[PDB]
Amino acid sequence: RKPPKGMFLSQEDVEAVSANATAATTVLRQLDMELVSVKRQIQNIKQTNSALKEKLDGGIEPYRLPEVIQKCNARWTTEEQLLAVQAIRKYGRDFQAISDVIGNKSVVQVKNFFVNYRRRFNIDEVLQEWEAE
Amino acid sequence: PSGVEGAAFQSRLPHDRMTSQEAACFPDIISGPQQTQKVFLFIRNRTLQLWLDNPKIQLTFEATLQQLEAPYNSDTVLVHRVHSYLERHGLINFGIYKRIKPLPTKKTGKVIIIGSGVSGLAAARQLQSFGMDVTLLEARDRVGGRVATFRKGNYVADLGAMVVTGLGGNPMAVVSKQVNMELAKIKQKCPLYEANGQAVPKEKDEMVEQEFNRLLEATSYLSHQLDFNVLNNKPVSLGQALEVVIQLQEKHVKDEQIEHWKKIVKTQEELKELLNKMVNLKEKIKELHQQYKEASEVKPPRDITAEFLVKSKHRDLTALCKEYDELAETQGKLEEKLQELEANPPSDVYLSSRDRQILDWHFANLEFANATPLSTLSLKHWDQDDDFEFTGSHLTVRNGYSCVPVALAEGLDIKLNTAVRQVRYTASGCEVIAVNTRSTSQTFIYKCDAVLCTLPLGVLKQQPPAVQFVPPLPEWKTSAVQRMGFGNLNKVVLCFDRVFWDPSVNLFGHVGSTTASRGELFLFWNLYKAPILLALVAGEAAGIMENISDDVIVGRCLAILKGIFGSSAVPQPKETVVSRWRADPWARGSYSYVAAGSSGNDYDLMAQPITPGPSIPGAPQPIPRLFFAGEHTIRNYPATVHGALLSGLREAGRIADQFLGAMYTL
Ligand SMILES: Cc1cc2nc3c(=O)[nH]c(=O)nc-3n(C[C@H](O)[C@H](O)[C@H](O)COP(=O)(O)OP(=O)(O)OC[C@H]3O[C@@H](n4cnc5c(N)ncnc54)[C@H](O)[C@@H]3O)c2cc1C
Ligand SMILES: [Cl-]
Ligand SMILES: [Cl-]
Ligand SMILES: [N+]
Repeated sequence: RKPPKGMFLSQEDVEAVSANATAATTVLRQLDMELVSVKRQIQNIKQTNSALKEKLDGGIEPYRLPEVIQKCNARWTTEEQLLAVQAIRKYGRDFQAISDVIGNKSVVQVKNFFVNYRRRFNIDEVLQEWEAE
Repeated sequence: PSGVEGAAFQSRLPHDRMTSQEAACFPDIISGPQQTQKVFLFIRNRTLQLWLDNPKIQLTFEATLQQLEAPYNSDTVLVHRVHSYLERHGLINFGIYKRIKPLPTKKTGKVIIIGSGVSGLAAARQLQSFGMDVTLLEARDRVGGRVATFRKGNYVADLGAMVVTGLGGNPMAVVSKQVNMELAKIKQKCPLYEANGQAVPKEKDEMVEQEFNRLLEATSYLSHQLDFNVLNNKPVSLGQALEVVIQLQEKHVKDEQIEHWKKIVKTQEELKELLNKMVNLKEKIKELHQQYKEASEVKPPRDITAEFLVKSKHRDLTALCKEYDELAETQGKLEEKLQELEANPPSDVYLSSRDRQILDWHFANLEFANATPLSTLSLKHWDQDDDFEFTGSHLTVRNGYSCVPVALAEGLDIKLNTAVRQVRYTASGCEVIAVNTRSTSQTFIYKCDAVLCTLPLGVLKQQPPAVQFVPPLPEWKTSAVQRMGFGNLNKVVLCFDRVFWDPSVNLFGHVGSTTASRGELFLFWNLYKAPILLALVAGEAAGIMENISDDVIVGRCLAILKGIFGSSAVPQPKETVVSRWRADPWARGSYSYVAAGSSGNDYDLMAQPITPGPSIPGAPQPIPRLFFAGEHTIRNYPATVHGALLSGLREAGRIADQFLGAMYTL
């Protein structure tokens, strides 16, 4: 029912190798060529990747900023409100970003702000304005 | 297998079942109740046991009946029938044994046997035993035919048959108890030495042999599952199949190499895309930092938009730096996934040049076994007789195989140096025309009731013919003759005055440089009492070497040996003999093989007797007159000594049945 383990023999392949007197030689050469074709394709990409790596030399170390570690506060100071309003204008409903920007207000506190100051800060007008971009 | 069951097995019979031949002679029994069949089988097995227990004396009906116990010894006709049946078919009382009942003084019928090889000799002994007048015509100046032994001083070496392939079920086992045969086991260890003279490590040897077996198994799959048995209206040969299988394995090695390097590019490409993202992201980060730095220049106190700008740019910068760290994490994964693939390549080749040479040694070995190049063997039937192999270890005849035919010749009427030229067979008898090989003009005429032809297949193929049949043989027979293969293999006997080789090693191989020459002196045998080495020439090399002088052949042998054991160790041989079976006009080859386009059915056709037409218009259908025996006429055991012996036993029984009548069939 089966070839020995590791031995490969398909109806399709036998036909190909026995189609003519030199069918086998043709099959094997066309494969030798596909191989060279793939190897040069490898060296090519290797060469390109090597150049791209050379551009990332140094990584992003000189561009990193210290972290602004500050505890989360309950009350909203005028400064914070104004930061929020602008944050909403730039980010929209990305509460994480808005929280990060304000620095001392958690995600929930920000979500709440959206409801509590909805009328006073024309949050509806601001959101529709973020949508225009 | 022991007891009465052992006897059946030793006679190549199923112990619990009646054969087709037995059905024909005992139709009453095989068509009757199971119980009676069991009685018959026991009588048959037991009769065989008595004979096998002591093959040195004639087993008579009286002797048989006396040694049987109740209730079997009560049906005397059934016992007598079984006995005559076995005797007639050569299953008992064959070979050389002391005769109890003397031979009938006046004989019945005349039979001429062409050839005195084992098949001819075995048939003659039988016919003589049955009471017929028998004469053998032999072309050579000796008996034995393809069983030929070289004898000079103490040197003894077989140029023909040499191996007894297991005693389990082999009729030669009986012969070996009757004749002074000195059987010696053949140790199977066989080191191989490459052309450079250095030995092949255990590891290679085993790996290559396993592959060789795997490739044979593969051709069998190609035959029974893909039905690859006809290519361009031509029957496929074993050779062709192997070439296809090997090419497919080479293809697979390249298919795997391709898929391996394609996984590298795919990954290598994913890396490119990731690096591109990283480079663009680094630009954005570079830019944002600059903007953040500029925003930080507007020093406080500053309005809330200025503060927003600083805080906003800060957040955007951190977010992007987080994206970069994630991509850098992915870069390390892809980079290592590449060092992994680069380190795990698939195989470079299916078989190296060295591996191929060692593999060719195995093919040469198969070419030797079948006495023919692999490109001539039928893919479908080359191994049609594998299921009939005997059990036990292979042996060699230490005192020379010729001891068998020489012994079988005792008491027979043999005309040596008598070459048959023409065989005439008619409705009332035959006439054989032969000449004296020492002076061809001298002619002999032999008239007889029947002719048993044991001419080798090689001779039967001779064109134009060496022996003319009048009337010509029919097409069904001649076509079988044309279709069957008739191989060749040769031996080079090297007689030395000392032992420079390993005495505990029975055989060793020489691995050729090219496929073309794989069979050239590929194997050496160390086998007799004297210091002798026997070299084999197989496959395509057999035919070609026949055109090379002994000196050049021997020179090559010595060169090989010097390369293995050292230049100073190998002396000049004291005596050398080189066989040339193809050129031998009385053989024209070594033995038959199942050629591509042939099948086991051709062996049956070779076996069918010929019946001449009537001499007189309207006269009844004659008796068969021309019979055939020989190695090429026995489907289950062709190309062997036991096969030839069995073929003779068969024809003797058929001839005797035809001309003496059968009293056991009623
Ligand atoms: C080199 C070699 C190695 C072998 N190895 C083995 C082996 O290891 N083990 C094994 O079991 N078998 C082996 N065989 C096969 C074995 O030798 C034969 O199968 C068997 O001996 C042949 O028996 P035969 O009676 O059919 O033919 P033969 O022995 O050939 O008998 C035919 C006879 O007819 C004679 N003859 C030919 N033409 C004429 C004519 N015109 N007129 C009168 N007579 C004629 C011949 O001289 C010959 O004597 C080997 C054969 C050879 C050649
Ligand atoms: Cl010879
Ligand atoms: Cl010879
Ligand atoms: N071997």
